[PDB]
Amino acid sequence: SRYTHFLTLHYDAKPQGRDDRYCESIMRRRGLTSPCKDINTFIHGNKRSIKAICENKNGNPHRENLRISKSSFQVTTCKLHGGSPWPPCQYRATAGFRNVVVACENGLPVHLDQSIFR
Repeated sequence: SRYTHFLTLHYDAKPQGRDDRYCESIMRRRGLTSPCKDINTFIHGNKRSIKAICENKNGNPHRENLRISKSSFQVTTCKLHGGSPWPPCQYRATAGFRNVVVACENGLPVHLDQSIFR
């Protein structure tokens, strides 16, 4: 549930064109439009590497109670443009490639630290 929800806001396997229109589309169908999110990042690629971040293989402790991946991930950060909190929600996209900071529960990712993408 909490895991399954992490995927909803933060996982997108095989995206097409990670541009502005990509954010506005997926932000809508992931239900982050009304009222919209200021900022939100999607990890791409194979699911199993993201879970693995809660094991010793692809993860380290991070700060007080977080975890940060060994490997890097393709990523798409979607940032709100236009101030107003309700749709239509405008987004600028920024693609990148780096490790991720997450929280874990029962060996499964249940939280993304957006601060690293701020």
